[PDB]
Amino acid sequence: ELQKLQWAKQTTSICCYCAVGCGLIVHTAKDGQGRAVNVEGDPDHPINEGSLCPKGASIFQLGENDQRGTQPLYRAPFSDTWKPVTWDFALTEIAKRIKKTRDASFTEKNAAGDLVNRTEAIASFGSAAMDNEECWAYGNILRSLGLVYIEHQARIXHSPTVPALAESFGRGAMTNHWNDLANSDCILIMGSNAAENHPIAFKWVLRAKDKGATLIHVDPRFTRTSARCDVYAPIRSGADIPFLGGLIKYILDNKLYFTDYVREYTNASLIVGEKFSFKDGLFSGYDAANKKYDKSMWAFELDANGVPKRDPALKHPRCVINLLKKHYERYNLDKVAAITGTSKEQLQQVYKAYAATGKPDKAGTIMYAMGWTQHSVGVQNIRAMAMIQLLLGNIGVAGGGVNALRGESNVQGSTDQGLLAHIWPGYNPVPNSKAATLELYNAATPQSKDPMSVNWWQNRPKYVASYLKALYPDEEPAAAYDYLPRIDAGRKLTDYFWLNIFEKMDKGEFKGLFAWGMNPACGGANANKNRKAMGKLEWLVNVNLFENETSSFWKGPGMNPAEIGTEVFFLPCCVSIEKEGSVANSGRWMQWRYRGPKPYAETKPDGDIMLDMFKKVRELYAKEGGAYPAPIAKLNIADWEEHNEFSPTKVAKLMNGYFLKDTEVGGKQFKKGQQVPSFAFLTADGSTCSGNWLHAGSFTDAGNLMARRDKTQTPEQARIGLFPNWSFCWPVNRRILYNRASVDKTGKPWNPAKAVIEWKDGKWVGDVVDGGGDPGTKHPFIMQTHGFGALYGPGREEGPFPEHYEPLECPVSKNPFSKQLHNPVAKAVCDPRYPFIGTTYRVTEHWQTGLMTRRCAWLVEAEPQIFCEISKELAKLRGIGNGDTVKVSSLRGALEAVAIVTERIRPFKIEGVDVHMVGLPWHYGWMVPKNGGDTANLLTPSAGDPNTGIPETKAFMVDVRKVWSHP
Amino acid sequence: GKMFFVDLSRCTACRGCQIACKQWKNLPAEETRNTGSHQNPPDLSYVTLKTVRFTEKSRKGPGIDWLFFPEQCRHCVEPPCKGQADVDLEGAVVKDETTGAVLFTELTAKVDGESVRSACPYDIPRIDPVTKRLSKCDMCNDRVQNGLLPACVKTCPTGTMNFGDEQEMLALAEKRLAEVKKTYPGAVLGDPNDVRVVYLFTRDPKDFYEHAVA
Ligand SMILES: Nc1nc2c(c(=O)[nH]1)N[C@H]1C(S)=C(S)[C@@H](COP(=O)(O)OP(=O)(O)OC[C@H]3O[C@@H](n4cnc5c(=O)[nH]c(N)nc54)[C@H](O)[C@@H]3O)O[C@H]1N2
Ligand SMILES: Nc1nc2c(c(=O)[nH]1)N[C@H]1C(S)=C(S)[C@@H](COP(=O)(O)OP(=O)(O)OC[C@H]3O[C@@H](n4cnc5c(=O)[nH]c(N)nc54)[C@H](O)[C@@H]3O)O[C@H]1N2
Ligand code: SF4
Ligand code: SF4
Ligand code: SF4
Ligand code: SF4
Ligand SMILES: [S]
Ligand SMILES: [W+6]
Repeated sequence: ELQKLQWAKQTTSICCYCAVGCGLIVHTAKDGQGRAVNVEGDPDHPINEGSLCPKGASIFQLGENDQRGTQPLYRAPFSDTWKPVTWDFALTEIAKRIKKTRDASFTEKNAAGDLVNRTEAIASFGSAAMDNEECWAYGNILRSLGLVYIEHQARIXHSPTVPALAESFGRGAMTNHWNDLANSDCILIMGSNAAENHPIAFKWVLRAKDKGATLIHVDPRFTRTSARCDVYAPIRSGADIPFLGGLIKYILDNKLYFTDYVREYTNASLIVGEKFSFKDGLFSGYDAANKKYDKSMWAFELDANGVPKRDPALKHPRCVINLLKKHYERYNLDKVAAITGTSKEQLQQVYKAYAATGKPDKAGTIMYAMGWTQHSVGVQNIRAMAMIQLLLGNIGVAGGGVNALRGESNVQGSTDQGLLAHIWPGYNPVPNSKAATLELYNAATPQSKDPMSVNWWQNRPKYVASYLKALYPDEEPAAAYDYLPRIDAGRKLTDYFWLNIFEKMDKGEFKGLFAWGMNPACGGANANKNRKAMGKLEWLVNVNLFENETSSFWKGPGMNPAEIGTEVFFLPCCVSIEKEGSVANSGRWMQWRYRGPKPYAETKPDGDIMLDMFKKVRELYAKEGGAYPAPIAKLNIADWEEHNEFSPTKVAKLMNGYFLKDTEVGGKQFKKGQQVPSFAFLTADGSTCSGNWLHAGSFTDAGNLMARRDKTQTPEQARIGLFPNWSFCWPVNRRILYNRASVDKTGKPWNPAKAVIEWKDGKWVGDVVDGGGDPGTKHPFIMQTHGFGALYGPGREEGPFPEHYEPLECPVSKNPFSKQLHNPVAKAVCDPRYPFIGTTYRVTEHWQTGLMTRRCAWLVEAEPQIFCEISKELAKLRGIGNGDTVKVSSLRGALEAVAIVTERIRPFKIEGVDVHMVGLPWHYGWMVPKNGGDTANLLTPSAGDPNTGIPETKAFMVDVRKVWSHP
Repeated sequence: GKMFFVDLSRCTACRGCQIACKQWKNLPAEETRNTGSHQNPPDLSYVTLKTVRFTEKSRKGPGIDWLFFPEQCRHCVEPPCKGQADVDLEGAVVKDETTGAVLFTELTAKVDGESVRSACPYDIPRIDPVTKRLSKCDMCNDRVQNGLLPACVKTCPTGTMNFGDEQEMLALAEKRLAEVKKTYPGAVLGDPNDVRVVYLFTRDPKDFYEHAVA
């Protein structure tokens, strides 16, 4: 017997850090009644098989940590000290702050006199770190309170590129999953440092290489990933579109595209209208005065039924694929090599290796995470990857996909639950002012006349109805619809997002901010400006594990508590291993985890905090009345609780959904109270509730499918690692999205050795088929209006084909592909005192702003201080030695760091000038540890991308100078 | 006996192994500074039995040869640390005859610590200044005898860390050396007949660390 574990209860959990979703085993003393005594990997988990990176591996030290919050703290206006206070006080005083601000700022109708039923004087940030049930509850609390300014993590790294995947494939999600990487024949890692940022991914990447795969890293820097790839190709910052356009030209010129796949399953055959043209860097329909396109100029030619016309022969000159060939002929190897700084020889090596996966018996995957995609053409960068994958037949297949790697453990879930301004849960849009009835709301959903187009979003009215019946089960949906707030139809959508929230705060336009599981004082670009702006709040509720740069901005560097009127409530929540719930990983695996030890001290699960905070607002409205009470008073919170506590199990069953009465649906009888077995059996007429249509199937009458720990696989499942009985993935346990594209029109796999699905004996065998229907009777992209993988994507603001427009403003003057230098539908100062391209990135050992990992002594041990990575060339130029202290400055601020001089950074050759990149981690903050240094976001601009509404954290101009020592 | 096969051609320097060793033994963190390197702690100590060493070598063409060395006691088949300590006191250094683990006891406080380190061809032994006890990797011998992999082996995502019976692990090391030489022609095993921690180096072991091999 091991003494350490002898009398400890073993429970399972899921890592609280990155979206790999590694399994943990937790040992809790006194058979569960004590503290954690051990946390390590779960040997039985199919993704990590017991392995953990230093973050997962140090969760014992995060949990059992004497620096954690113990109870609510209170900071009174102008006060220079915290005041320890009760939960009853804190949640009573906050309930009063909410109601006061709401009553004082509720608008029942906008200037145009349209029903909006909203507050604009409260914002909320967070959080991808919360459980799926807590995310869903939290959003519904904020909306019942009438908030519209509801944002989180996803906006920063994911929202800028998600449209690329929705336009191309019909969904925004990672197409495949982590185990599936082992089936790839060629892995292109581009805008990802996965060995550092998704480390257990490399179990599966290196297993692909074991079976013959070529691993390719395309990155401005040589990283821990690069060290373990066959091919490291340097690219200068922002040259990705040229790189990918060259590969498109290469695939097309050499006929390396998979014709039968392209002809049947992409929109290659669709006839684009005569009004479509491209000249001089501009598509047709350009309004030069307003810098925006009339996208109707890009419309397909339609047949008598309104269905886009097709030439299956692919000969018609206005076939998408012939227009694609014409568009990419400019992207020759010499121009691409010159602008990327990649050698022509290395371009041909990579192009040849990757385009070889066009053959049906080979699969290629692209892995990207954030990289540099936050800028206005990031979405076109990902569009190009999606197009390359559709040409090579790599969508829907094992070892294929666009593996858009999620960041936070539950950023997939937190997006799924609608913690962004523009979406309800299930990706049903937040209504605008003109959507004055539920009928009008539902009319906006596009229809198809093509009988082979599943066009599944036509089912939306069932999901909206069932979601209203989950919040308000005694109300008719049409009445419930009026309870939820609306954004102004007239207003630019990005006015409701992350960056405008900061801009408004700094104009004094918010009374209240929830900083719920986020560290905006460190995570937001231009920290000096945001730390000042937080002063202009009246009150701030910060819910986190530790005291931090956000909770305590008022006593941060250069601050004077006396002068700062913001009332701060710090509410300590419990770590992942101290609560029950689910997190949805990057592959959409919704994974149930259990409490090990009880919450530390008086800490609480987010669920209890938010439910108690709301219950107090409710009763405080029931006894004083005030602005529009109906939403608050009628919100169904009964279903969220058991034993006077937030119930993960009951919230998860509501999110799945149940029959509110006896219903016949899809030719089947269902009894009242029964769980909805699948979104296929939801109704629009009030027979069903469901908090989230994507969750219908996750928690059935068979039980909690998220909680399944079953490694049972058929030979064909096991061959590609589907693990269909291990937890559950939306939608309805389809592990590989778009898998109908993996078979021919008879239902036979293109690649039998790596079959995903196969038509045997009148059924689909393997994965769950992504769309019902006999072989050859449906288009394979069932969430697309038209049903095809879009090579030509006319919904995109910048055009239907990716085109190089220079993201790097300051050092670049020439676009070799057109006369259009910058994005024509999107001003940096480029002050010559700041000649260097600053960038920020992660290291394996730290998490996000470091709020969590700067409290972990083993992670501080490995990576104790902010550093500055620079080339030997920039070192030599600035007289900087390895280990020297340096000052990094921008127009926005300045900080000190330890110089790391390394050949892992080389100069970029731009128009015959060496341009120098400077690298910093954004993991450091003034609060901890001693001598750790401060946020790299002191240096970054807020300015923000006109399109994505996200500032620049990957290419911002700095200077670096040696800070002098005593001789 | 038991044996580690450590395939350094698979190592992503994630340092899961370095954290996992401290978590299992509840070892304290050192006070560390950044002095121009990701490496930290910079060395083995009484409270650090494993640290991942980082070395950068130039190569022609883009990138570098980045060399990662997760350093630990080699659990020598004929350990000289024992021979030296046995001069001053038997039972200070012992050998588990089941696993082959070389184990320091509390009686290391009663022998000449500096001599025991000097006798280590790999320069592994470390001395507590207060107690004068010696510490090092102990093979997680308690875990091993209770069916579990050592902490650093279980935690390792890449397949760098491998552990089992010496015959299986030597056969694995030989088979893997043949495959790894295809992409890394200078690949060698470290002292494979003398030690229970058998590293596969992608080039000259000394490039990884001065004491990589005896
Ligand atoms: N260890 C660890 N892992 C994490 C996190 C963490 O803090 N620490 N955070 C998580 C979160 S929330 C997210 S969203 C993800 C982000 O994951 P990643 O996107 O992998 O994160 P970064 O290291 O910021 O950037 C990835 C790489 O992009 C490269 N890059 C920079 N500019 C360009 C460019 O123009 N082109 C190309 N092709 N590459 C470029 C950088 O050199 C870097 O190596 O990581 C997640 N995982
Ligand atoms: N310069 C620069 N800035 C960046 C980035 C970059 O690459 N460079 N990355 C951007 C990206 S991709 C992202 S996602 C953001 C992240 O920015 P933030 O979300 O502000 O980062 P953190 O707060 O450090 O990490 C998430 C938080 O979750 C908290 N948490 C953990 N468990 C729980 C729990 O159970 N409940 C609650 N309520 N909280 C919990 C942690 O303590 C931590 O504070 O930063 C962005 N900012
Ligand atoms: S941080 Fe990511 S890779 Fe590391 S243990 Fe956690 S989930 Fe796994
Ligand atoms: S855990 Fe494995 S991959 Fe990570 S540093 Fe240690 S040996 Fe290398
Ligand atoms: S075998 Fe055990 S004691 Fe030795 S380095 Fe690994 S974790 Fe540490
Ligand atoms: S490596 Fe050194 S300390 Fe470890 S057994 Fe060999 S001689 Fe003893
Ligand atoms: S994220
Ligand atoms: W992120």
